[PDB]
Amino acid sequence: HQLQPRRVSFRGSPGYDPSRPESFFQQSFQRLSRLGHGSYGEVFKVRSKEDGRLYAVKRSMSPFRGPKDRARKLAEVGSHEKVGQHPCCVRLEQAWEEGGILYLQTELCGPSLQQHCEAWSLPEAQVWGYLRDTLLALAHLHSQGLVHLDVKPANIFLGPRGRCKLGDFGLLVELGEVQEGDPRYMAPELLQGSYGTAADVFSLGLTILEVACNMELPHGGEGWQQLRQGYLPPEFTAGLSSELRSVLVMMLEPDPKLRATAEALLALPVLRQ
Ligand SMILES: Cc1ccc(O)c(C)c1-c1cc(-c2ccnc(N3CCCNCC3)c2)cc(C(N)=O)c1N
Repeated sequence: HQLQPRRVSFRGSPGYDPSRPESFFQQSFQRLSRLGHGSYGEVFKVRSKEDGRLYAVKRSMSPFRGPKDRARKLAEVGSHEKVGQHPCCVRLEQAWEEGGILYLQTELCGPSLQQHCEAWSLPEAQVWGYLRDTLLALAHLHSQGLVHLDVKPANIFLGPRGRCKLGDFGLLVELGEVQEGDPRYMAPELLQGSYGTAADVFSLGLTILEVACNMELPHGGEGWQQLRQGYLPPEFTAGLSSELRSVLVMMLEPDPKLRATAEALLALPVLRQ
């Protein structure tokens, strides 16, 4: 026998019938396509039986191994709930656990910035839009006392008319346990375990640099150090406007005390509206 699905929430069932053997995920949703799969889980585009609308659902790959594994996995939901509703953040609809598997249902977004780049050099007008939207997301996170420690192209998802939304909030920390971010985008102070609101501003700077120049960033070694000195190596700046370069260098200041804040960046004339 299997226990009924349980809602996961740190706040504290339309169409679903517990009498039938099918899971909540199978009874309550039509699976339309798989959007991703890896060690983090599988993500499906679905339509909801409850409201007829499209959503995305992420489910973990294997049943909880013990109480601590469960607690760590469920903690993603708590962090995502702290983000709540914001037009530049992936919105959580509901989360539940069944059969030792964790499910997060969110709004349905488009391809990641990584995918968008891979199937496109991006026009800079688009890049300015992604920078602005993700800056609005960071301003929101910081207001909630949250820092995203894995801002990267794969974690930003496109939306309507040039919009994008930041996601993957299992990598959020509060001002908690956290996994390792991608070294390519990591703020230099994190090497010493130091973090703050400045860290994801730096990561967003390299994120936008990478998508704007369409070149792989170094994961270590001299090249990694030379992106963390307060200048942009010419290797990465071919075709970048003077205006974009200047904003990126503000974001890439190695000293987190000196680095521009999200709000200061959003207040720049170039990032109006
Ligand atoms: C369902 C879900 C729950 C919580 C949450 O924070 C998010 C972002 C989602 C969510 C995830 C995905 C998706 C597609 C392919 N790969 C990934 N990853 C994992 C993140 C790290 N990068 C490695 C690849 C993620 C697509 C959408 C989407 N297109 O709607 C979506 N909503």
